[PDB]
Amino acid sequence: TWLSDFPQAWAETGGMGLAVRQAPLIIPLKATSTPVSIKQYPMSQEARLGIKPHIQRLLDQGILVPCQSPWNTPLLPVYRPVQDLREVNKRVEDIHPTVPNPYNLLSGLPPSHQWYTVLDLKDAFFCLRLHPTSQPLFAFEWRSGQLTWTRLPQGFKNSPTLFDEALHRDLADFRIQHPDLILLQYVDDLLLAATSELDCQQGTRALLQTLGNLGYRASAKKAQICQKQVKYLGYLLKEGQR
Amino acid sequence: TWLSDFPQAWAETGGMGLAVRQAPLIIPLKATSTPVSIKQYPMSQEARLGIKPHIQRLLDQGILVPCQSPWNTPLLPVYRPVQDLREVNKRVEDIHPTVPNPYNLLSGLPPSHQWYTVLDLKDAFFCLRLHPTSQPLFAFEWRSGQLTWTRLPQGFKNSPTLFDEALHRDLADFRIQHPDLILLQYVDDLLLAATSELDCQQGTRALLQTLGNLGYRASAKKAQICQKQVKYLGYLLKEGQR
DNA sequence: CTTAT
DNA sequence: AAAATAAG
DNA sequence: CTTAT
DNA sequence: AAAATAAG
Repeated sequence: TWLSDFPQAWAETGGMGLAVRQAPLIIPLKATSTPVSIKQYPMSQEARLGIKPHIQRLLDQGILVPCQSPWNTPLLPVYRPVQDLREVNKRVEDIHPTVPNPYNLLSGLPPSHQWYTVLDLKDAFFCLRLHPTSQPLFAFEWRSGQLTWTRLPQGFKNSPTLFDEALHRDLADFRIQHPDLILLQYVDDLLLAATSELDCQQGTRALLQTLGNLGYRASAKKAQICQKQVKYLGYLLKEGQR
Repeated sequence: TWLSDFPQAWAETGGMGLAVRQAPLIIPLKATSTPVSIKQYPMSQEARLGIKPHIQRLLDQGILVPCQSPWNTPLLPVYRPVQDLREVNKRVEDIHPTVPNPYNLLSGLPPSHQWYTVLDLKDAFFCLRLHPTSQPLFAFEWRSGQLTWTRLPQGFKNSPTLFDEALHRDLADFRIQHPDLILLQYVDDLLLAATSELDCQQGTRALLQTLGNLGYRASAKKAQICQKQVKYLGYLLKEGQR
């Protein structure tokens, strides 16, 4: 099957990802920023017990590490952990938003290509390492001491754009090696389009091989492979339409 | 004094006015209007006793008369009577508003004329007769039966413009006979301006003589006569300014 | 929990 | 202007 | 009183 | 959206 032929490429089989070609990201602060330390509002035991195994899993994976940081933002109860990074986001320098909106992205899909594969990357932001100089920015309290992220975190205002740009760099060669394929990227949502069933097959094989080699991981459960009809970015792609 | 020389011209001395050159006004209705009869909400005895002598005075003056009309609008308590004519106003055809705003009106006042007389006409709208065909429009209940107005009423949406235009017609000749005077009209508020004190005197004498002959009445108590400084339309007119 | 709309 | 919502 | 803003 | 206001 597709699952057995590409064990590195699927999240179910290849382990947590890590984008090995991408240098750890440095997050520039605005020119006047200083750290902000917001104390953790006490969490109920129910929420803490809900969050705890997620925290432990992330620590086992090296995605969280202990630290001491002059930055601190609160975790809130849902259970799965969500960090209120609004005060960090305010102090981080803005970048240009380069992620295209889905409407315009879909305009680049010609009627000559109607064999589609749709892949979504699992834990996409976590595949991008954070430079140790920027890791203390995202610290939170866990009960005593702080933890922080060694990967690009959820809730950080620039993660979608940074991820989109990093994947574009990692897939630049794939595009050059397959000039007859159409590859649409929307952060962690990918659409490959081909003229024939066969070229979609051989293209999807190359793309999964490439993704897994680069350290990204696609969801086997949700993958729509080599179909004439697929759902992508909330559209149903059926017969040139939408 | 000015009071004794022009007894017909002042409200204090010449009786209620009546514009004898002005034909009784016909009030055209909108093309689709039919009469509206709003019942009188009961008035307290206190309000009725407050209103009663005003009603009796107006009846003595012929400004109110008994009638039976398919139109009826309510009187409200203040005591002095005020009629809610909003439903009548909605059914009466609109006219172009020709009363200038005071700012632009004052632009027509050159610096060569700095001797001023300010007159305000008392009970101005009541000087204009209503044609009997239009009198039933303004009927109200008085406790049993209806009364209505034989003169242009307060609260009617077109009274200011109709009065301004009627007075302009009645003073057209005065303007032609005194081309060196400036006469500003704002409904019932008049300003005469002249170059010298003497010409303001002889002009103010002619204007009062003319007003009284036409059936209008100026307030002697409030009159500012032949002064280099006067209050007009909320401005203080002092030394070319304002 | 707080806080932007 | 403030509670009702959505969101970090 | 009702009702427009 | 509704009470608070001004107005006929």
